Amino acid sequence: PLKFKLGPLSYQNMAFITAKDKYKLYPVRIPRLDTSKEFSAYVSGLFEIYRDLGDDRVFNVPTIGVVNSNFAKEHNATVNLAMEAILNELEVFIGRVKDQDGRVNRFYELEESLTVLNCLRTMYFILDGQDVEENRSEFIESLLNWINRSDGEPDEEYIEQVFSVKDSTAGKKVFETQYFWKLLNQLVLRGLLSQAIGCIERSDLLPYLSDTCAVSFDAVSDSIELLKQYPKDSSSTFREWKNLVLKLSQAFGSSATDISGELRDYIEDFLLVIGGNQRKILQYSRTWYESFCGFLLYYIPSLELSAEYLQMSLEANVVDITNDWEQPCVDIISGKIHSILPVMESLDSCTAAFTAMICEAKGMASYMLNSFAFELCSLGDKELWPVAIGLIALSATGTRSAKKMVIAELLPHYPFVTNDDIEWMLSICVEWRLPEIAKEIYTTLGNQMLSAHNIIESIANFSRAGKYELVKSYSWLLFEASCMEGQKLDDPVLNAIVSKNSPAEDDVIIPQDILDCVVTNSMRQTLAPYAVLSQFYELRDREDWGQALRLLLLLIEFPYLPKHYLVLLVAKFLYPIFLLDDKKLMDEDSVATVIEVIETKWDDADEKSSNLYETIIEADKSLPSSMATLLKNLRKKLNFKLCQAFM
Amino acid sequence: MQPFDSGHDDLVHDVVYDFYGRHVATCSSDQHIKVFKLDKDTSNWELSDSWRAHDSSIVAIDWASPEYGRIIASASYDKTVKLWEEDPDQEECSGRRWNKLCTLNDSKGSLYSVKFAPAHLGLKLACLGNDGILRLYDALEPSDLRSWTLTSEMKVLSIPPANHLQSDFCLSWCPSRFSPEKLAVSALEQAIIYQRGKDGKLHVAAKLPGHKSLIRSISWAPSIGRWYQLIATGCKDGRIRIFKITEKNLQVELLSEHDDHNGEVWSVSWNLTGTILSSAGDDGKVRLWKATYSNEFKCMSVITAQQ
Repeated sequence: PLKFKLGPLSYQNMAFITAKDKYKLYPVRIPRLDTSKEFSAYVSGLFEIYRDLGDDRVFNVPTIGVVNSNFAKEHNATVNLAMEAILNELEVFIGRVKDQDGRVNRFYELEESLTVLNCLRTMYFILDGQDVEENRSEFIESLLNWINRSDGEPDEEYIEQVFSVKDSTAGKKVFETQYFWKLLNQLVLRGLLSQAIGCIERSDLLPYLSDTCAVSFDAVSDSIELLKQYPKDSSSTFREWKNLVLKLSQAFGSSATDISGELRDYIEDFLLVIGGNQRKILQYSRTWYESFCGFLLYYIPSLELSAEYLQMSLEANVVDITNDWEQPCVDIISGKIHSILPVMESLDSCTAAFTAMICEAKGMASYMLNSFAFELCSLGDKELWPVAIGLIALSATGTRSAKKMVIAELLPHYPFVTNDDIEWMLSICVEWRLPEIAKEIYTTLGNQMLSAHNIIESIANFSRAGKYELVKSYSWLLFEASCMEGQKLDDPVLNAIVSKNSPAEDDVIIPQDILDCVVTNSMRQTLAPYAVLSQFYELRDREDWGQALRLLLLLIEFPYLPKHYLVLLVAKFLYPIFLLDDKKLMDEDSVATVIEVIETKWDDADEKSSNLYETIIEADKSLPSSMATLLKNLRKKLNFKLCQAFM
Repeated sequence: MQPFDSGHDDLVHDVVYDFYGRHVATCSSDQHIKVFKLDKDTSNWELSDSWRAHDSSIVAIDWASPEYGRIIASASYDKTVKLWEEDPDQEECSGRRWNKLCTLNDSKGSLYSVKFAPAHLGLKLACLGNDGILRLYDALEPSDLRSWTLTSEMKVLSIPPANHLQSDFCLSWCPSRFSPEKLAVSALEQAIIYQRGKDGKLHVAAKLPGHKSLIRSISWAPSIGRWYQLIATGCKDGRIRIFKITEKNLQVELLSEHDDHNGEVWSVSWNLTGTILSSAGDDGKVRLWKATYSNEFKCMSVITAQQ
């Protein structure tokens, strides 16, 4: 029975019931979308970085020819630094999130995202896509740092729990039983070398013996010495390494130590069996990274054939899922539903689209930036509008040769109701070379201002487009209204026309206290007939009868002012003020010219003039009934004016 | 968020966002349209105004774009579309801010639908009634909302709608003017795509096949991601059918067809970014569908509510 309506909004959909007594409406969101300031600020950090990345990080071939050695360095460098920077903006988002409540669940979903990034990092943005065994320093340190943040196993909590177990074998301490060496060997396998040295120290291992007779120390010293030395460069590097890593156990097994039959037996056996046989390394791997590192570093033991070996190791016994490509997918599926759906089908596997993507490439992140951003625009989150155009301008997307018809559709569809929204529309119109849509925008804006009760913003809006016909129609609207009073209607109009382009008048413009535009606005050209009406009013107040009459006639004669504003200007202004006029002397020329205009333009009927006549009467009647009542009476006052010039 | 009562005393026939989606209007058998403006603060729809916009049951209401100002067309069983413009400086909470632009007595049967044309195709509105006459109205000017001429009529249904042929009947347009002007119209089992010729008389340009049951909703997707079209139909047999119509006159192809509601899909409604279809159907659950990179729509999420 339920019906659902999906608007443009992306966070505020509506479900409803078509049934009586079911008049309750339930707001429905789309999960995994946030309109938060934390989210747009995250996006803002990613946007600068994403743009600057160029065509790099999509795996291009690094040329080292004459075209162009320098490109190789540029490509490897940019992508690597961009990774570091992406992780820090990512920390900042995540940090905000695990400090708020009900985002206890979200906090956990973001620790997983870090894990996939850590595995990716270790291989290509640490090593630099070089050799497997390039950097050692940066590999260990980054991994350890990450496991600390991506995963929650404190060097403290983890190893307390492990030391608290020591019972159930012997009553003797943790280091005299299996519990400690199982961990110690694990820490070494996960490349958590720093923690591992510390674990020996904490356990109280060092007082407990103080004897030994180990020979393997001296050996390893002198070997590495001669080794690293090179008496002229010796091939003995790999050969010696291989021998050393293996031979350790057997020497320990003979060396005298005064310790119990627990400790000794365990350590000997353990150490041997583990780092001796391919299977036993994997047997004690409780994670993919342990197995993955373990073979390269600790088995046969420098970068040679460690390839084939690691492959085979894995292929034989499967190891625990971590967070890799397919691994969180395999984790997730058994789990809750909402995940598993969008999760699957995003790996380049049994598809043609992602095959097509990397073959041409050798910009998914860019697409995501241009995808998410647009989705938010269609909700009204103005913050991502700068982001959108910005990625387009540099590290451009779209073609200005066929995606012009699609992009065109987006400009009007998206809710524009700030400034940033408005600036984005114009910005895109210049860039793709379609000025005509920007002119349509300005028309569309005037049409909003007309029904929102802004008879100022509307005029300005239309003015921008430069079409004389529309500006004139609003001036006339307004010119007509201000004819029922002997001043210009309200005061900001008034002010602005009379202050001219000089600082004249102290009268502040608009409801603002600003003097700023009281030194600008000289109503001229299009606004010139409108300007002259307001000025005719100033002239009565500054007691001119002569120049006053003159301005009023000038407008009456103008053939581009309406004809229906005849009976209106003369009825309100010329008809009462009959005396003042009568005093003055009028010649044959002025009389005859005024007369032609009355003969042609005066109306005894018509739309505008019938309506305007009804209101004149209501204000203060000049004529009782009939417009051209006036003509007869007027001519009398006119005979007198004519007679008085002539005597 | 949270449950809210609209305050309509009869049942809600429609929920329609603005084009900018800043308003929701609901219409009911209680003779009112209630228009709510979105308070983001509570993420609830707070009552702006309520007025009787006809002297009968209001069953189709639709917003026009706030690009010419806010216009309301509303369809009633009293035979008239009544056109209304929102004034902010007119009173709210009284029904004094909707001034009647017109009454169109150009509808000879009782209306069941009136639906606006998208911004991009011009300001036009289509009608359908219970005399089975598709009405094409063109405003004479986009700034004169007080007259609309009947420019075309096409006799859709073979038998007119009567007290048992009564079903949801829907009018949807083509958001692209970079595609020839059209409007898809679903009436019973047939969905017939009408197109404006160069003669100013509408012709049948295409028929949508593969409608095994009644179409309870038809919704034309804005062409975004691509410049081709997609039309989704919700049908009574739990089928979401998304057919793709390519422009080369029109070619018909299927994109995908899948059925998952399994009772009847009552509504299909596309987002305005034309990439997420949400459909609801019998069983009370709303399925939210997003395209894969195998280029087909799949159910990413299931929301269950009340019946």
